[PDB]
This record gives sequence, C-alpha cells and structure tokens, in this order.
Amino acid sequence: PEPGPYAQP
Amino acid sequence: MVNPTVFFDIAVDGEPLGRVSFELFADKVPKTAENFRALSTGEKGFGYKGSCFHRIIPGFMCQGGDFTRHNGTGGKSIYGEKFEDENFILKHTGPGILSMANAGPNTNGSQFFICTAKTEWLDGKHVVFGKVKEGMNIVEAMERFGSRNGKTSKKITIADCGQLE
Repeated sequence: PEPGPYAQP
Repeated sequence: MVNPTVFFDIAVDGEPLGRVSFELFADKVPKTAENFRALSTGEKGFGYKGSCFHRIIPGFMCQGGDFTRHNGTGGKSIYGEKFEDENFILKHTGPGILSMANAGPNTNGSQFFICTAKTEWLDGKHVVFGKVKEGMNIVEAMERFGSRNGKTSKKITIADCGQLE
C-alpha cells in the first residue's frame, strides 16, 4: 500500500 | 570498471550502528545508479541526509526513505516524482541488493530498498543499480529492528554520507 516491494503471504 | 561507490553511516536512533558502502554498477545501469549518487550528494538540490529505514521486513528486505512528500513517494529521484527503468540487466539473484523502491514499471524513483535476502520473486520487474560491497552485517543488523508487517521498532537513519569515488 506504498512505493515498495512485497513478500511473505 | 567506472563503478562509483556510495558510502553511508547507518545509525539506530541517531547512534551509529555501523557503516555500509554500495558498489553502483554505472557500467550496466547508468541512469538508476547516477540517480541515487546525485540524491546522496544532493548536487541536484535534494541533499538526502538522515534517510530513515522506516519500512523493514525480517527474512526479506530493509527499505529506507525520506520525509519530503512521504505520502505516495517519500524519496523522489533526480527525474522527479517517478521515472521508468533504463534496462533490466541486474536481476535480484543475491543479498545486499540496493535498488530504488517502486509500486511497478514507470513508478520507480521513490525511496530505496536493500534486499537482505535473495529476493528472486522480484525478477521480471524493476532493475537493481547497486549492491552492498561492505557492511552487509550492518544491513542484516538493520533487518533485526524491522517487523513482518513493515514496522520498524527502531529509527534507523543514514547518519552521514561521503561516497568513496
């Protein structure tokens, strides 16, 4: 919900 | 091979925990590398000092950024709000991956992130520009102040700068 990467569901 | 090194002092609560230098691969991705170099020196009128690692997840990545327009950007580039990547040479196949944060393609140039783990699920997406050459132990030390939701229990700011070039 921001400019930044994702991981870990 | 015409690689600029950007040097910083990493500080927890303002107290220097250590220091990290990053090798910018300007020979591969000149746009995205020199971008961050000109942000850190601030010769383009930005002067990114005290850049706070306010979004960190353990077993993934430690992400830094700035207070200037923190909503939706919080660390804009020399290309302004956001720009599109030069070329996807550097894949996320290793640890210490220094790359500027984004929501996707043409949305790069807001904050930065250092993949503490080899984040290979970030392949086919926004390109790396630098990597931790020295101080990877301090980067994973920053990781230990972060939380799974993205919360940081400690205020990790870039105390000082002074790129080795």
